[PDB]
Amino acid sequence: MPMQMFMQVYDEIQMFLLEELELKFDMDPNRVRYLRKMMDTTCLGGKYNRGLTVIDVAESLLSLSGARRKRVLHDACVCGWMIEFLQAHYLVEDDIMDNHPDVTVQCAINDGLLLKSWTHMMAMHFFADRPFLQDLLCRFNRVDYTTAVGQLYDVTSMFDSNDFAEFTLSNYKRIVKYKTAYYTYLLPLVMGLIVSEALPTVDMGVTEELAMLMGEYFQVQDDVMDCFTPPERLGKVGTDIQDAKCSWLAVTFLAKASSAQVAEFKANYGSGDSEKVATVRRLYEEADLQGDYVAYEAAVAEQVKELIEKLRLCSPGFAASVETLWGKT
Amino acid sequence: MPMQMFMQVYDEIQMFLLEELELKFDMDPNRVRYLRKMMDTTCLGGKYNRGLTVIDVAESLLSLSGARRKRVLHDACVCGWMIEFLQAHYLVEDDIMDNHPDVTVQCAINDGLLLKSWTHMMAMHFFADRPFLQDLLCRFNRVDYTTAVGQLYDVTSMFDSNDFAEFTLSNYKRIVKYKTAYYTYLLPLVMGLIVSEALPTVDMGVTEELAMLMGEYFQVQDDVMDCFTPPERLGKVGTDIQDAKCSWLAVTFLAKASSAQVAEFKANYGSGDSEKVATVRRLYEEADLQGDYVAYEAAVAEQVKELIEKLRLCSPGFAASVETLWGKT
Ligand SMILES: CSc1ncccc1C(=O)N(C)C
Ligand SMILES: CSc1ncccc1C(=O)N(C)C
Repeated sequence: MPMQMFMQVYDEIQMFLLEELELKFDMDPNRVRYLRKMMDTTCLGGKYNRGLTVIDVAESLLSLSGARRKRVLHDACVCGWMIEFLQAHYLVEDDIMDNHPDVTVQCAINDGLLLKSWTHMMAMHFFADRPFLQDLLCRFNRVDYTTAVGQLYDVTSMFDSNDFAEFTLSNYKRIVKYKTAYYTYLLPLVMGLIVSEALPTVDMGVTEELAMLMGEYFQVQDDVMDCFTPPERLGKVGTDIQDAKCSWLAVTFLAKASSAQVAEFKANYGSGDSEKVATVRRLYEEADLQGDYVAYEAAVAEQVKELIEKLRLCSPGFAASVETLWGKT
Repeated sequence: MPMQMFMQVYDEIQMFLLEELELKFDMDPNRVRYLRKMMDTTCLGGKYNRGLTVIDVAESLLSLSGARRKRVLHDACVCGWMIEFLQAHYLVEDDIMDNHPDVTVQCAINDGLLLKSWTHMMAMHFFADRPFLQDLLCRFNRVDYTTAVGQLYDVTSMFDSNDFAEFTLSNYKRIVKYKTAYYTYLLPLVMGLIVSEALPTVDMGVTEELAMLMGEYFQVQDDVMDCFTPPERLGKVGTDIQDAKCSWLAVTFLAKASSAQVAEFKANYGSGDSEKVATVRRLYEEADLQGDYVAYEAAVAEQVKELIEKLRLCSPGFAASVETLWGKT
């Protein structure tokens, strides 16, 4: 039912957007079909955890506060696709960064703009008569801004914006929080509260704290898998070492490395050479980082498992969806 | 006074945005100064015609409907900078299209996202208590969407989105209308009406028609200058022929060329070779396109000079600013 309903609303949203282009923006059929394929390629095929989380928050709140049921759930589905389209937008922007005018790059830039604009167009249409439309747009735009700021923190973590000084745990958490947690964990919860009209009924402090912690938990595991999970099992080629990323492994290693090891880490980090990357993996191994990884996640899990309880003391139904969200993590 | 006030509000807007980053987004000084320089580099130095047009529309309407004066004019200045920041955003995106992770491209993509997000942040702050905030955001987002659609029309005018068939005058006007006229001509007028509270008092049909015509007038001259005005006088190297652009010259030539000339045009268009570009300029000359250019602009000017009168029959003060805007064109 959840996934089936999410996909039906995708067809409805897509058909509105494409007909709007045909009927109001003078678009020719060849380009409409081109954009339908681009939308399908970039928005479909993931796990939809961000979008389905909006649905789950919405259904948990209509069970603990007929016609309002159907409207809120449909609104939850449109909000889920807003976040999924926003995610598709970030992925396209990421692909440009590592990919006679080159029309494929021109079309990639254009795709990224269209995907973001479509979040606005689908909200303005489907929520035109909702009282929360203005607050919805503002919180959505603020989270999107936050994500772009987090991307700046991430991309410049090894230089001086006109260098391992910013390789600290607090900066690592700043990157995770702004670059990932806000739009991936906080935003689905907030939107589920907005369409459920129950926004001012929750402790947003605990809610923000949980979203940040859950993003941190997921990103630490992601960082360790990027380095140790082999590509055919990870689903991609891990490249954090080559890319000099401010990863959990890097910042944890630098806190417990010896002076000559840090020299060896610094001499080998951020290189595509197979032996230097292997040297970094070797250093991580010797420092027992995969052992510290288990303890770190355990401590985070304890903070999460205990923070949902504060939340449920005044917002019981909200906590069950946050628990399901955390369970997926 | 107009330019002086526009620049003072720039400092106010910039200081709000940078302090917000420092105070609410955990940004370090090095990055704040980096973003201040980027903002200055990308947003300042133009002619500010889009932004000042908002101011001019606002002052013309408070003279023909003390405290409301100062508030509306300040709102007009924030709106002007919204459009100027949006323009800076499009220019950055354009530069990426024709410009080991490459951090300059990463930072260019990031700049483009920040510049767009800043239009939302400055609106949400300075208009937080305005009744028009929701309508303002929606019309702004719709024009931005329109511009991205026009960019798609422009970039794909020579191919089949998975070719001179789309080299027609009606498609040329579709490109100009969506890619330029809406955000450059229509949007400043609309925003000036919104902050002046006089939006539902104007004939939006005539207003849209004027904005489209004025964009067309300006783009036709731009197209002819791109081909014939030498670089040190044009301010850039004209490259429409090399880039196979659907320009006014191209579509006008194809309507009056002979079969063997179209073969010669088709064989030489869209090439960087100096002789093929010169062959295209030669063909344009022989067809007396610079003579037809004068007549075309004259006819457009007549439609403009006569459409402002319909506008002033019910919206007199609005027409004087539209006249000043047209005068700049
Ligand atoms: C638990 S996985 C998840 N849960 C909620 C939203 C998004 C995700 C996700 O797919 N990533 C990669 C974080
Ligand atoms: C008349 S020039 C102008 N007027 C109003 C808004 C923008 C402009 C402009 O600079 N271009 C390049 C169109």
